Amino acid sequence: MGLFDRIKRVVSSNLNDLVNKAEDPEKMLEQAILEMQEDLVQLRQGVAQAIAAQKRSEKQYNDAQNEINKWQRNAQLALQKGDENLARQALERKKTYTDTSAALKAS
Amino acid sequence: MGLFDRIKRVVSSNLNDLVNKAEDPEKMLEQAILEMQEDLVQLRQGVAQAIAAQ
Amino acid sequence: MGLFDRIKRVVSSNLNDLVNKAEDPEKMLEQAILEMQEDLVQLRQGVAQAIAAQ
Amino acid sequence: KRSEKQYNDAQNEINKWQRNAQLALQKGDENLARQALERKKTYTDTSAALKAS
Amino acid sequence: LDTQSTQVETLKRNLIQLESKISEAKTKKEMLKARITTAKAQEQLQGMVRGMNT
Amino acid sequence: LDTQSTQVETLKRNLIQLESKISEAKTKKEMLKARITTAKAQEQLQGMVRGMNT
Amino acid sequence: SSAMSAFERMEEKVLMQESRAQALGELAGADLETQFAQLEGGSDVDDELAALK
Amino acid sequence: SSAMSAFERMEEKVLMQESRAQALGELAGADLETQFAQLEGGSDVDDELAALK
Repeated sequence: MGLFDRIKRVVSSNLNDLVNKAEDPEKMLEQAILEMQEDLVQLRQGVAQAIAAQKRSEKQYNDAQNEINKWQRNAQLALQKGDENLARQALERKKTYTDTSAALKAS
Repeated sequence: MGLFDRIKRVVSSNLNDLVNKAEDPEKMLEQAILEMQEDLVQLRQGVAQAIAAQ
Repeated sequence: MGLFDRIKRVVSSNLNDLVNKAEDPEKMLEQAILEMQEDLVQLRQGVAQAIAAQ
Repeated sequence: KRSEKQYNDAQNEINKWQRNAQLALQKGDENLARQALERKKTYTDTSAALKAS
Repeated sequence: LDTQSTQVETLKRNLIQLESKISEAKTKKEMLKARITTAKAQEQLQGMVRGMNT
Repeated sequence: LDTQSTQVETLKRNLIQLESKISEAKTKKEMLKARITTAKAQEQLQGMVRGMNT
Repeated sequence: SSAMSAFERMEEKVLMQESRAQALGELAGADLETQFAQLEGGSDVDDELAALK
Repeated sequence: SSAMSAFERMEEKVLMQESRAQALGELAGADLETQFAQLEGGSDVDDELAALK
């Protein structure tokens, strides 16, 4: 009801003014800084988390990229006994890990 | 409610200033050192534990 | 119903996070060791039983 | 005049550590002298910071 | 046995590919979750344009 | 008896390997628990960059 | 497995925790050149290593 | 037969169970060369056997 609307707006217009009465300009500004700083802390925490996630996902790519050569080393150590199936499977796994490394490097 | 938000911020802005009033620059700095040292003790305890585990 | 599926997934995504909240890294690792050791005991009991049967 | 104490210690130590490294390598050990160099670099950075202060 | 060898190798390729997919998907999950965490507070904190409160 | 001898030796190898695994895993558990204990206090104590409180 | 899914979870938790711990400093820093000097001592340490060695 | 059809069934069940148990590791593995080294010790064990023998 319009009656209820207008009576409610009438009751708000007194609390609003008591609140404006107990306002102090200097002292009040302090919160406008404290809360800004706190939520800034939260935001930079999120920034740090993103940084850390990237620096962690770099781990698998580093493993795979050094492995792109460790697998050649394994294939060499295998063929040094004269076996070609082991070196060939090492090549296949190296190709798999190289594709993984390429995807992870793009990421 | 916006009313409640603003009334609460109004009540905080007085406790905050009483706290800033009972602040003493020299004397206050002491805790900033004591607690740093205590948590430093904790950190070095952890360092020692890692050393010992190895 | 898709409605029921999505409402259920919504309710799980809060219990899951409360559980992740009451997680403590050090203290938690203890069970990962205790239960491993207990089932290791069971496995070696079976090994002993095979030995004894032979 | 008190904070000058640590800087004096570290600056004389920037050479006492070379002395220790020499006394160590005089037996033919290089790890001890190398760790002496590392600690000397640490104490030299400390000395530089303290001298700026 | 040769036929089953072909089958198991084509089943080995299957699983490798799908494990790679789920792993990369989890990587994207983490990066996007970080994205969300940035945004959530970000929208409470932005430039102080004089013509809005927000 | 020879067949069971093969079985018990292949069961001896099993258990040795799995005991080695659980033992190395416990070693990693301890080292990582030390890691955690370092980190926990470490993040309350870091450089005093003038542009943050944290 | 139960005891094996608990282990891997806390392991990844450890990894992320250490990554954050390093990130805080990695996020902060006196200056990019100060960050690089912290990473690597510079010509001074190389010269000291060569001379003592 | 009844008692003989129960026996054979559980026997084949045993066989499949052990095959799976070995498959889990056979399915997993640190590296194909690591798998082969696990299968066979390598030149080191042969040399040790020859020397001690």
